[PDB]
Amino acid sequence: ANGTVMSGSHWGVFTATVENGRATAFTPWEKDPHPSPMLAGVLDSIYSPTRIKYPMVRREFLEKGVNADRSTRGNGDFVRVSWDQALDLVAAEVKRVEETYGPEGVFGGSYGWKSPGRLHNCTTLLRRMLTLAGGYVNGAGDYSTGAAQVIMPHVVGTLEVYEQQTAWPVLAENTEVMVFWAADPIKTSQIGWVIPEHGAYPGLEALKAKGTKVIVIDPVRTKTVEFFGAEHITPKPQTDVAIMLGMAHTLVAEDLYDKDFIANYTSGFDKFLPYLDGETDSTPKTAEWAEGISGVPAETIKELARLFESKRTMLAAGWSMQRMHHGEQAHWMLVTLASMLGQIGLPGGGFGLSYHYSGGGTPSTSGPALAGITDGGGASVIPVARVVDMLENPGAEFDFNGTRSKFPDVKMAYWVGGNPFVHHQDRNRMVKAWEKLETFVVHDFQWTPTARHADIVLPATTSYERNDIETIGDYSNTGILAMKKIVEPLYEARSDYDIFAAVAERLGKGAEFTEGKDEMGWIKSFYDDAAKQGKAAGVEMPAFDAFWAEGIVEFPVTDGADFVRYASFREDPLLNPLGTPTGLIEIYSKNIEKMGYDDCPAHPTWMEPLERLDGPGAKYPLHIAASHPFNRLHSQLNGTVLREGYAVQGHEPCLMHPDDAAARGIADGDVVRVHNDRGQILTGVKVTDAVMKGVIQIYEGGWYDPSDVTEPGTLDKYGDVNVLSADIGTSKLAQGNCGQTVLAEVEKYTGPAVTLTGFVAPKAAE
Ligand SMILES: NC1=NC(=O)C2=N[C@H]3C(S)=C(S)[C@@H](COP(=O)(O)OP(=O)(O)OC[C@H]4O[C@@H](n5cnc6c(=O)[nH]c(N)nc65)[C@H](O)[C@@H]4O)O[C@H]3NC2=N1
Ligand SMILES: NC1=NC(=O)C2=N[C@H]3C(S)=C(S)[C@@H](COP(=O)(O)OP(=O)(O)OC[C@H]4O[C@@H](n5cnc6c(=O)[nH]c(N)nc65)[C@H](O)[C@@H]4O)O[C@H]3NC2=N1
Repeated sequence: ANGTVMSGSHWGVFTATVENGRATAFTPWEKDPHPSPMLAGVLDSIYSPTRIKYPMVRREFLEKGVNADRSTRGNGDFVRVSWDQALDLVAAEVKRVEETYGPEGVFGGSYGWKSPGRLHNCTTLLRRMLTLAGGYVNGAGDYSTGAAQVIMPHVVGTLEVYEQQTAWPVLAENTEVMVFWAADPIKTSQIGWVIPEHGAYPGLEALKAKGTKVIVIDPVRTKTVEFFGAEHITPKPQTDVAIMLGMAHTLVAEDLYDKDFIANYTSGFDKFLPYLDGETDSTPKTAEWAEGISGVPAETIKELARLFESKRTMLAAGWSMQRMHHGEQAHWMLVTLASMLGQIGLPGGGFGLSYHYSGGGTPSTSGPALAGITDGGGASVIPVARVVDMLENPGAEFDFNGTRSKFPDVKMAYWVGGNPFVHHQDRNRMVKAWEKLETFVVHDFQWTPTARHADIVLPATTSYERNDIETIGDYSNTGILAMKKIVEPLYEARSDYDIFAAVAERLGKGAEFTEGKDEMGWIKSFYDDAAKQGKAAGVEMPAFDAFWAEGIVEFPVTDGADFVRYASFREDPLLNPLGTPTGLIEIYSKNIEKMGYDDCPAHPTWMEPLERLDGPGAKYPLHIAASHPFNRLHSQLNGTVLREGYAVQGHEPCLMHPDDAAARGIADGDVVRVHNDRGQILTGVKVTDAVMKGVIQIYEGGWYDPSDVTEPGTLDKYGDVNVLSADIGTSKLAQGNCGQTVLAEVEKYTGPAVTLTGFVAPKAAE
């Protein structure tokens, strides 16, 4: 092959140059307003040294099965086998666990970002196969908004976090003050769950062009601060709820708040006020009290409050601040403050929880929705971040949103499209708990830490080696794209669909899994359903072969540019109620009161977390801002040429303030040891005043590279920040992860020299 083909990914729509059957360049779509620089690593990931070539079986597992020594998982001692031998083995283990232990013995949650595509959806295909096998245990919720997605339904009656926002053009005309609270939209808008349209960049440009006042509340001076030249407030991490309380107190004491919005559209403020004023605990939540906890000057807190009440203000909040202990309080308190300001439902005012993710706010079109392949459908479901608790405590009870259940006794886990050996918290705890599993099977196209720890590893293909169909724009529904095959499958890789169809055949359910269709048969069935709906809806669409030839169909915008969140509620609350018990915004919740949880009271409350910067009696001195990477999508693309632009002496970078480096005798470029009571990792330092003093930045997603897998607490040589995090729930209400509640110490490294081993394939898979 020679020529150009159009396809897409989590980073955008692109055109590939193909020279003699090798892809040589990926060029952005000409209609993409702001392409991501990561595209070059996407191309590289097809061919890099960590591409998985053949099916492999861990030697100890091949030789002894259930009696293998499970403490050597991760050491790289693999044996190459034929596909027929691998598929027979996988089918035999699925059958054995289902027959001996039941559906409760198989964990199939398989959390992960995978790749877009309606047919080649590896995690849905995994559940489709396991359902035909007898069943499995599944996961509930996600690692992004684990706390916020449970508390919003109790407060505003809807999910809220993954719903369309007041449109960007409406903000440009009406907003006077734009606040980015714990959000860095310049960094996080580069990717989409489905294909991204990068709709936030023109939206942010328009705010800057109109001269709107922008305020950023974040411990790091990010690209969003720089882009706008914004006013920047730097709180100590995990203290945002205290600042919010101090603002609320100020509005009450100066008699500025909207008493009519409070009286007519909310419920429970009378129960919250005594707490705010200090009647219940002798502690008035003043701006001065708030300064003592957060470090932000009391006069600044009062001035911000006054400004927000007197101008049309939009509170745009990100999700880092609820990915922490007691994380439910942050967005519950933000909605309470927004109710006191009284602008919810007005054009350009109120709050928004998705302006930093997947285009939220880009005007929606009138096109039809596209559907894909389905899954065919102790506890049968657990909160996703309780996976290690589950393995350590089979049969024990756990609390979750008002209900009590028991953990299932799992013996096998099957993971595709995810990297738990990078994404889950407390790596050393996790490594020890994984010994409880008899069998661990993984599919991926790259040799991640998760692939290196499996018993059986099967090489998948990338999206660039097959055909598929997907929507452009999670919220905008801009159009539908043909994700055309670019190169033939490499080495001995197969799509997840083909792997699962062959396992299903072996369990005698081959026809139920494929439904008699092939790749193009399935894709046309999804496209005809969307074209039929479109017709009902008056939206014209071509026939499938003609759509495939063009490669894309775009839809028209009708009234999408005028959408204003909460306008009909504001217009008449009795006629357009919220989904809560009272029909109003619940500041005090009687349902949460009845649950009786000590770590989630019935109104927003300041509570001390497990550990925080400058907390009374804190052991470690620095907070780690363990946030999302600028030049990776989580762990994706770490094993590519992009690593060279950011690694420091080959390690993952650590940003540190000049005063904190000087006290430790550390210089820019030094290799350092970052440690606490849970673990120890190596990173390379970059000295900068971009991080506030007392905070260090190490992004999540680095590929864990242990020195010796049989040594408890072994040093990670590359820089996986989850070796340092604690694995606990946000509270009994949501049970979300706390991946950003982390303190540690840093010292110059003085041990033996080290050789990095995570970016080349295991010797036997070469
Ligand atoms: N380039 C890129 N890479 C990705 O991996 C990526 N992941 C996607 C995913 S799945 C999601 S879930 C979203 C995540 O979007 P999310 O809002 O959770 O992003 P983070 O990078 O964890 O945090 C954003 C900001 O919060 C600041 N921050 C941290 N702690 C605090 C605090 O206590 N208080 C305050 N006020 N600020 C704090 C950080 O410094 C950071 O600038 O991004 C998505 N987009 C992504 N883009
Ligand atoms: N400390 C900390 N702070 C955080 O802010 C934080 N963020 C959390 C969040 S919000 C999330 S969403 C998780 C992300 O954790 P997640 O496991 O989703 O991360 P990825 O690096 O996207 O792993 C995706 C894997 O799927 C593989 N893959 C892609 N396409 C295919 C395919 O078609 N077939 C197969 N078989 N494999 C494929 C990729 O190669 C990659 O290895 O991290 C969480 N972890 C976090 N920890």
